[PDB]
Amino acid sequence: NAMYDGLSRDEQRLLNHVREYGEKYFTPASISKWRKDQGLPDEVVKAFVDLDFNGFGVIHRRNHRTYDLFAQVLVIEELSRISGACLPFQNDLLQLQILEAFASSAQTSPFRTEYQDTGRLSYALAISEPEMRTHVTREGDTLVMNGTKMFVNNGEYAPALLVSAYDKTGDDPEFSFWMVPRSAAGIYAYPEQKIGQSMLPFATVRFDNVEVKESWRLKGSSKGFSQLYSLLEYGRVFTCAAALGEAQAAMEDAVAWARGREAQRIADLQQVQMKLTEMEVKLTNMRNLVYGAAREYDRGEHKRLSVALMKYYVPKAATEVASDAMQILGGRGYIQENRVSSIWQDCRGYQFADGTDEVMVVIAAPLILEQYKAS
Amino acid sequence: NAMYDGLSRDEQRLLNHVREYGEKYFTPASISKWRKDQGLPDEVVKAFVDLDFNGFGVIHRRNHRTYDLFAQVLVIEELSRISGACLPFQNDLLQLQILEAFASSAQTSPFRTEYQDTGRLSYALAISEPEMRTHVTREGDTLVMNGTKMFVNNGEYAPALLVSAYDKTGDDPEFSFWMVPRSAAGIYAYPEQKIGQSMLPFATVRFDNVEVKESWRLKGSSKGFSQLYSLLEYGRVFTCAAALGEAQAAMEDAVAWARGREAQRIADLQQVQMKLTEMEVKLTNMRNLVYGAAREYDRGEHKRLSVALMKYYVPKAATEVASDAMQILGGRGYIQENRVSSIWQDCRGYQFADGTDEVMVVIAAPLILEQYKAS
Amino acid sequence: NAMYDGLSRDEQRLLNHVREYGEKYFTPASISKWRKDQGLPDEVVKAFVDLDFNGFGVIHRRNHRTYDLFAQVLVIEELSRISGACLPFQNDLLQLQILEAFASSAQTSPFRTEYQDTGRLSYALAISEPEMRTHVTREGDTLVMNGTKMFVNNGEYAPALLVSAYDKTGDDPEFSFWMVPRSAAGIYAYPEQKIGQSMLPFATVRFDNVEVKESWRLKGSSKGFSQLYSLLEYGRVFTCAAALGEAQAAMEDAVAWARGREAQRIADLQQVQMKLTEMEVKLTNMRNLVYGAAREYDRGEHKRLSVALMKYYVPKAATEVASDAMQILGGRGYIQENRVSSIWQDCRGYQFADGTDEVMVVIAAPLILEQYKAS
Amino acid sequence: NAMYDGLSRDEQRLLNHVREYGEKYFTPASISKWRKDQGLPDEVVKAFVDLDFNGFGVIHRRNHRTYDLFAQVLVIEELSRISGACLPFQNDLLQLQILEAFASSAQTSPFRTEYQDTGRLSYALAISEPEMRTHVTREGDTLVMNGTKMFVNNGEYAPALLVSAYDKTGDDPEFSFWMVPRSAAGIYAYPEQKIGQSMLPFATVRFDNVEVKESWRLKGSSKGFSQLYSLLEYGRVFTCAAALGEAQAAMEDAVAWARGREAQRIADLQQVQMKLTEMEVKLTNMRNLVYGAAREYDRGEHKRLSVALMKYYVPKAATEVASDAMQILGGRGYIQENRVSSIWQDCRGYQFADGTDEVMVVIAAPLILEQYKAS
Repeated sequence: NAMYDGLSRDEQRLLNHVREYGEKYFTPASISKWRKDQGLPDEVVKAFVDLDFNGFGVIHRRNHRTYDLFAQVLVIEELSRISGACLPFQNDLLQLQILEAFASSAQTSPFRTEYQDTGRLSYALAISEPEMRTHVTREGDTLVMNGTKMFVNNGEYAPALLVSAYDKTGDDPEFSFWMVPRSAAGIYAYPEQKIGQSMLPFATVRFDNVEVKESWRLKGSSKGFSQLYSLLEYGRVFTCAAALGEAQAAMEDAVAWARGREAQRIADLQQVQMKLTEMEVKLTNMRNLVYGAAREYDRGEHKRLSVALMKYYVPKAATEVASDAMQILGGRGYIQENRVSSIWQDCRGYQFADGTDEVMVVIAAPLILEQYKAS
Repeated sequence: NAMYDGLSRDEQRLLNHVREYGEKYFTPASISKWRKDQGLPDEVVKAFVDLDFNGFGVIHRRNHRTYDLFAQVLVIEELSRISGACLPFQNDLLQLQILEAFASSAQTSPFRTEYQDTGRLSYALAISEPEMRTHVTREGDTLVMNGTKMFVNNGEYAPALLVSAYDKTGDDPEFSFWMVPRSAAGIYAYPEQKIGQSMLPFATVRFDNVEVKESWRLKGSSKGFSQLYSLLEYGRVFTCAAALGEAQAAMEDAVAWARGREAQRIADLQQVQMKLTEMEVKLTNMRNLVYGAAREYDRGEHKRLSVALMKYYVPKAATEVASDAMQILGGRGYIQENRVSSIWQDCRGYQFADGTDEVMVVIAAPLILEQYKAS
Repeated sequence: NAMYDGLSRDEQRLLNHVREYGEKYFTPASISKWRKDQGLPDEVVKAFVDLDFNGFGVIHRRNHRTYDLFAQVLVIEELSRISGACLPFQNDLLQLQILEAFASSAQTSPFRTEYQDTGRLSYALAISEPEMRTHVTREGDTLVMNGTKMFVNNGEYAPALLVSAYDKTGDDPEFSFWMVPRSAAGIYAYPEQKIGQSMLPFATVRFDNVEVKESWRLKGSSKGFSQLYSLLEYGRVFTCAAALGEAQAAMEDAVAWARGREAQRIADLQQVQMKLTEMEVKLTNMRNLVYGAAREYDRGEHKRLSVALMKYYVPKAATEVASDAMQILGGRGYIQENRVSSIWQDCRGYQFADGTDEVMVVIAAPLILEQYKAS
Repeated sequence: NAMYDGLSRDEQRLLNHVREYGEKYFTPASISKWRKDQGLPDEVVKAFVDLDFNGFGVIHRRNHRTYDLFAQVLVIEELSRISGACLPFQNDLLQLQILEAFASSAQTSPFRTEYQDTGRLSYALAISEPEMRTHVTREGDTLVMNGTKMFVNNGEYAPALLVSAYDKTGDDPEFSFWMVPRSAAGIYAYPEQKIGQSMLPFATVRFDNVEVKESWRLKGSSKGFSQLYSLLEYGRVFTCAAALGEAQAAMEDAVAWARGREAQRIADLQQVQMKLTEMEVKLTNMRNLVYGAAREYDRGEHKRLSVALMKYYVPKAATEVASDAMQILGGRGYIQENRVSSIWQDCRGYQFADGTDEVMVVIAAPLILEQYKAS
């Protein structure tokens, strides 16, 4: 049990602020167009970073150490709920966090400032590889980068690429980040159209002998895959909060259809009653896992296993809820116009984002063994 | 068990003929374009009705009484397998059959001839209603039709609409079919874009006081909903054969990826091994249900329950196979380019076509009671 | 997320006290014998009510109004975990609570005192009917009871039966409770041996014209089905806490087998890894639902829907975990000796106790509609 | 589709003969007692081998080469259906077949004769090992056997043990079978009580330096694990036919309860209607897989994959049907008296017998790869 009652006043006010923003901009007509444009207007994105977050650290580190993850989760779940869509916000929050972790204050200052002044980021994160094999090597007097990055959000048009690479230019192979201008010769972007999550266009980006300057390398407090890997767990919480939100939007449509429509009403049908309770059980479980993992961080008691179990369960559960919602709306609602069919497609995509189910099993099983040995 | 071995030589030759046709036309490049055009070229459709069906009654009644349903199923399953797509063929076969049942030979002769000469039908079937309330009534010296038909395949552009209606023009409400020219005033078509099955574009069609002539009414051997309802069961067999075929195509891609790719090979992974066996079990079951229901008809021993159990199981099973195939292909393959993601969308649509799962439960449970009382 | 860290110190000490008691008495050898005797020894039951509950209201109302339900849940989950069995404790707690609700202090005082002095209750609750039709009627100068009660825990040997009945002895049919001595003529008990939950033997009890005295009727603050129905929701929380505990015991055996045994170790098997994570996800969800529903009560913010969703999910989830544990232990462990096979049987029984899944759907769907209208 | 219509007259007559035998002996009262005695009376077992099998090779090789497997399947499915129990017959049929394969005619003649004259076998098959490590070695002038066999049907009391072992007495480790008298010193049997399948009592048998004579070694046409492994696939078909039969018995009780009882009738309940159709779909699939695998053998076109897919699907499906039947019968029927709860327990056991689900995945995945490469 974790619903409105049970949040603090401060947390509830945050929701109020986010809900007033979402309702204002995320109309069905607006969202339909923005899905088509694969992106949000300057005004909408700027209004998001201008939001009154009620003192929570949502786009800044309130406590000067970490963000407030539960707060971030409430923001993402609510915007995903109102919009019924995959929004760019969670991807910005993670990219911001990752940049801060690996680069000096002087290096990140320009980018943070741009984000606060426009609500957009001038760089795109490029980490995943097809199968890590992206290298930087010295030829003579030059540093040259070779590799291929996959699933690069906004890879096609981003002004710059924040690229993870093995640096080999040292005497006798280490983890490294490079902020590479998209204008450097040898960078090729190949847009990948996915069946869902239209507003988060990705690309495959190939680096073919790209000259990189030393000043481009991130010189930060954090180092190594270890640090990156921790940061990507936040990405899983974000993704699950989005899945929960969208799933919740599908459930609202199902319920509204069920009471409204008649076939006496469709909601007095045993089949529909069970589907409804089945869906509310899944939503309850999703929310409990997402909120629990998030509140652990904020206590300073994060466990890897919580995040792994959450990621294993929620996107698949979200997809099943959205699918059940389609079944309740009947033949219409397999129509592209209906947001439930977009939601269903979005949620299916969450089963690939930020590590698959199969990867969560590999991460979780030793932690489970460890947990039962330890008790 | 029902695979190649186990078919007669005649049945196997039929497959050979269909497979040679499919391979010839249904290239990935061709299918991609035809998905985009929402329809097949004249040459391809004409080549289908020109096919050597090895003496089976596929587009004609070989035995002069019925079509050869198992043969039709092999044709539809194979074309769906090769194409990885929802093809128009099964919808033509049913529309042809339904026309013959309800109209005189003189009435159907022009339409059959056009189909044999071009591979296309000049009419579209309009039966489903939103919730039957489509009426024909007399005003004075005129017959006037009012109603709304839903999910009308090619409703938007078809030259004529074969419409099911309550005729009230008799003295003291009966089932009736009307072949209405699309040019009759008061006909409004509203295209419905679905998330899958692009080549089978549907429309909502409203009839607003449309003047219908007496010569348009179908005067046939068959009469009443009873007859129509029987015919629509064939439509369920067709739809399930399509689901099986497409599902089978998804499985082939999964297997080819699994052996080819490596992550040593991806097919030596316990997770993938189980998914594979799980998928082959579902395909085995689907095929057994579809082939069994079809062979029952051809024996003259059709049972309603067979068709209901088949329709309950297969589209959902097909969707799960296609989804498992996506999961095996990984992140790519949630990409629109990959046919597995279209297949997944197609198969989800089969859960609405020709009666839902929930409708099959309502049909099947009394037949089950009857079956266990009877033994 | 709700595990040891996250409980207060007070809650943790309670667990320590309960765990020291459980470990002391509930040995495999002891439990095996007690399963066989279908009951616990006087010493064990007395030690339970003598337990230091760390000031929580577990067998008494600390706050003078209600019990402390979350505390009760921790007690029941832990004893079920250590024992791997269905224990009588939760059934006593509910029977105690129900007695207090419907009877005067003078009426309940003897029974409470006996329970505190011996750890046993001298009465058995008789409410469920086969399908409410148990009546009390006046003949002449007598009051006569007729009806049949089902699933009466310890119905066969309990000294007295607390019976729910329609009283018709008033002038112009109302809810009523009667504390009937088992020695009253016309009471017939029929023991029902179940496949699981051996220590909670039930009976069908028929009342055939039993003379009941007026002094036997419960004269309490609480009245009507409404009040009874609320009390039975506590019974659902108790039952789910037991299911969670037993399921948790099955998981521990699975994990211990997996690491210990080898087939290199059985836990490095992809199949086992996934089963393990799947099980830990279900346990996480169960615990979240049970703890959440319990903490709601203690806040004074109980919602019927929480208890309905919990009861819908947990016993079936518990059965699946226990079954997965059996599959991991292999062929042995379908052996009666192995506690995992008893646990599996116990948990299957929880799907009938305190209202079925199907009854939870009927309860939950209107509350869900209400919840989404209200927001 | 594979039901009564669809069998030949000969096959149908066989069923009639088996059904008349089953109905005659397998009364609920008789079965209840025989479950308690863990075995069938001499009269019942003798009547089985005296059955008129209508010329099929059920306990003999009609064609002089193989048994008639489909016929055997009909016999086992029908007896399991009528009895609602796990019967010894299928275990005898396999043991008979295995003996014939590995031993000379002179060696098997006494055992076949005893079986035909009494309906019982004087030996018990001992093959499975805990983890193959059972050896025969020479000490000086003696041959000595050491090993431990698991899950030995009737291991505790069988007059003789047919034991699989590595023979090392040759100069420079080979597969071998030994018919060992239970009276040989050093044989220890440990009865294992399982939660289901009472009539098929198993034991762990330890061989501690047992002197074996050379005349005890089976000298047969068939040799090696390869041959044994093929024979054990028949055991999987038998086990699945038993699972199907018992599952079918559970379904009949569910249906009879549903129409008979009322809660207007319980069968007009949407929840029950769906459970019913879900169950009949699973039974349809089970029967199709079992009958298909069996008919393949009889055609001489056995594929390993058919048997693997069948074994993967059917016992788990059978358990789900039996469980759904329990849920429909309600609270009673978790009672030991009700045969549905025994059936449920039996079917759960089939998930371990003759190779687990997890073992079928390992067997099936390469055959699937092979199958899709081959086409």
